[PDB]
Amino acid sequence: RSYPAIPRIYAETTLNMLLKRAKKPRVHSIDEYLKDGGYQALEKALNMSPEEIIDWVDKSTLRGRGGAGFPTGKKWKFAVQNPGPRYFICNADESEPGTFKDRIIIERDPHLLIEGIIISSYAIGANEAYIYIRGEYPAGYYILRDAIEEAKKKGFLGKNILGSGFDLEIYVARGAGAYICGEETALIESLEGKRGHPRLKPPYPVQKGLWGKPTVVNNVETIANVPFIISMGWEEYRYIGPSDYAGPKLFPVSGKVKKPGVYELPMNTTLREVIFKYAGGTLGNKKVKAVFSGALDCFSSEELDIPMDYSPLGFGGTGTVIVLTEEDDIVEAALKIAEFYEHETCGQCTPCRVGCYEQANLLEKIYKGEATEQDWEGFDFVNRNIQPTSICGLGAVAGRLIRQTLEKFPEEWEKYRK
Amino acid sequence: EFEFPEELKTKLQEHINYFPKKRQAILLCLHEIQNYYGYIPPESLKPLADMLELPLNHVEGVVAFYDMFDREDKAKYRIRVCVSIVCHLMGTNKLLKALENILGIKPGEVTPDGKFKIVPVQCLSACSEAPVFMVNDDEYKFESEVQLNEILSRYT
Ligand SMILES: NC(=O)C1=CN([C@@H]2O[C@H](COP(=O)(O)OP(=O)(O)OC[C@H]3O[C@@H](n4cnc5c(N)ncnc54)[C@H](O)[C@@H]3O)[C@@H](O)[C@H]2O)C=CC1
Ligand SMILES: Cc1cc2nc3c(=O)[nH]c(=O)nc-3n(C[C@H](O)[C@H](O)[C@H](O)COP(=O)(O)O)c2cc1C
Ligand code: SF4
Ligand code: FES
Ligand code: NA
Ligand code: NA
Repeated sequence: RSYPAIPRIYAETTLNMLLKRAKKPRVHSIDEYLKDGGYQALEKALNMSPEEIIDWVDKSTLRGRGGAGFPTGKKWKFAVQNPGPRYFICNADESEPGTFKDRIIIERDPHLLIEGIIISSYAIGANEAYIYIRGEYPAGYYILRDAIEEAKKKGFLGKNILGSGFDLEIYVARGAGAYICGEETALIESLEGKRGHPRLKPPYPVQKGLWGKPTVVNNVETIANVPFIISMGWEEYRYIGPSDYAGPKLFPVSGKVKKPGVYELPMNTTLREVIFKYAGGTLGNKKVKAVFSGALDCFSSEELDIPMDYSPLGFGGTGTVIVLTEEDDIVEAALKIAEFYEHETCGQCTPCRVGCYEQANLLEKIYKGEATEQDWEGFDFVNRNIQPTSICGLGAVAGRLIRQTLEKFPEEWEKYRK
Repeated sequence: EFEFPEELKTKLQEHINYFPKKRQAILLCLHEIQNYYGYIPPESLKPLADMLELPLNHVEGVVAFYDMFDREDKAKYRIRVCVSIVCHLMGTNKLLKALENILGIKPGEVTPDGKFKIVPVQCLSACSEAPVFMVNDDEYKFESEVQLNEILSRYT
């Protein structure tokens, strides 16, 4: 059938793994996927024990591509020490500013994700899996529903998959406008038919998740790695990039670059190489002022030689690279980040509820030159005090990027204070 | 007594039968109701609650929480305009100016015929193609007023 219109995001790969098909901006259906040896990794996996698959994913060094970089095998190991039934959830809520890596897998190579979900579900003994896709990805939703029906038709889903005795159904749930529903516990609340309110952790989902049962939540990009780990073996997968942070990674690059789009690169690539070697440098060859790692971190032009890995001194996060050049106003940019957190706090925690609101409200007065001395001191205090009592990552980081701009661009902030 | 037209009720029942538990279908049902009516009619929520076997206050709270649902304004076509960091940097204001020149409306307003509503939204995750907008389920990069006019002419 025909799907809703999708912008043709540029995609480029040095590894030809996650973007082998998804580098071409169109739906790749099951026949094209099968021609490339698709679903042969699933056949291999179903002839391995669940425990063996967990061991391979562990030894691969695969880390959570959702942005936190939690070791995937170790997450699965926590889940399977708890009695069943267990649930597998694919997180397709992708809503971080500048982050469009997951959608190109979903919309162009949905069978890569589906194969990954089936192998992961078998690995943790889940007979029910969910894809939670944000409401603003309607094309992704229809493409996944159609792809799941293709997989059923070819016997990759349903009861007794390929005589293995393993049963799996994959349900596709849609979001309805909330960034917070990507937080794994808020996602689970939404799947249960409720408001997306994060739960106090611990427990983690692997202990108590969907209907209080052991639940693994993994990001689209994380799951898309699983067929490669099985197909190549964990040893060969570890040859890709540095041996401590191995495998392909997708880098969504936007803002003031000549070639904005998604780059599949190894994680030993530097931020400078992403911008200048791959994304074609800056618009008008203007100097880089800052890189926003989505709404999480602000890196200065002095921090471009860092690796794009999950190391303490690495870029980390989603791999999201928003480039600002010498003429972009950092305070204007900080206001947009404040406006984002204002719009998305669920309001359960008092300092998050009031802090996200006041940070945006006061920074708007500062930007428009209407801020009193008390508004200035108020903004500083509020920015430092969103995190206290917070029960999820939103309250923990709502002031983080803005604080980094106050520390790294004091000259620009001072201009506004006058 | 408010009643769902049979063609809508059939779709809602399909959503409710899809998941292992009825209450999991709540967001797919509300998407379906908004698609049918051009908004969520307040009167629709009691019968939906009955079909989901949930309290009415549960359903009302869900409609209030999720930003895509609109109980205020009927609109045939929702023009979702990204107002987040990357689209702002790359020309959200040029897109909004072009929309005002063509349709005569600003963010939050509906055209007098009820055809178009401009809905300001957070990052639509198509940031490389900034500035981004949707027309219902269709998503586009804004290039210019002449290009936007051609796109909007396809929605009748
Ligand atoms: N991709 C996107 O669009 C978005 C991505 N994010 C990312 O979300 C990240 C924060 O996510 P969180 O889930 O709060 O991070 P986290 O570090 O608290 O947890 C990461 C994962 O590891 C698991 N985990 C952590 N400690 C564990 C333990 N002791 N036992 C078992 N499992 C454990 C969690 O359950 C979760 O699945 C940020 O780094 C940000 O980059 C945020 C918003 C949107
Ligand atoms: C406010 C908030 C929003 C999040 N949104 C997403 C999202 O859209 N997609 C995602 O995969 N993870 C998101 N996460 C991270 C998840 O909670 C979780 O860490 C991740 O889905 C686990 O998968 P991974 O280990 O494969 O990265 C979000 C976290 C927070 C705090
Ligand atoms: S920290 Fe903020 S977003 Fe997270 S649960 Fe608390 S109020 Fe909600
Ligand atoms: S900032 Fe507009 S689509 Fe991401
Ligand atoms: Na095809
Ligand atoms: Na796409």
